[PDB]
Amino acid sequence: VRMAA
Amino acid sequence: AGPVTWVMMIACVVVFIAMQILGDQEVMLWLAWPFDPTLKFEFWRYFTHALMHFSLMHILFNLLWWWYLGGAVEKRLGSGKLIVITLISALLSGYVQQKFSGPWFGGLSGVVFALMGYVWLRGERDPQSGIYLQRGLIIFALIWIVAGWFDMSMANGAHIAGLAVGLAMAFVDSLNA
Repeated sequence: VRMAA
Repeated sequence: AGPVTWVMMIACVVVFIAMQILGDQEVMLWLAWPFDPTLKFEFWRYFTHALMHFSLMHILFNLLWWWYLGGAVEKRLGSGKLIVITLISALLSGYVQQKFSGPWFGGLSGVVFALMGYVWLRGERDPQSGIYLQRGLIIFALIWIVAGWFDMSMANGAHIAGLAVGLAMAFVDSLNA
């Protein structure tokens, strides 16, 4: 999963 | 102070608490961008992705930026302005992140990137609004985007789509001014 950050 | 600034910091903390009790995945199943067209009518998901954080440094880093910049917009341009920036940027940065890398992303830095974009441009084209972004921060912002291109594991489409949204709105608002 990708963090907005 | 700022009612729309604090309500969002409390939402993000409430949801972070739940992710610690139930686990990340359990919250993700319910709050993430729809992963299946059949779920497209679960409207909350288009916004709720923005409340989810994955570490303590993730939430703290984000809430700090949200407080500094969000509080400034609310203070000078009102609660309604910060609501509209938040809703439009969260929806569109979500939409672009989902296309780039699918629906498993979360965090507030899509809204944050739109705030960085709005506060900077608005401060250059309408200085009288009483908000601005310092040069030292427009450099940290730009290093932050490009350090995501070359990798951590950031939502790069969220970052670029947010930035774009906030420039656009600040431009439109610096005509009507």
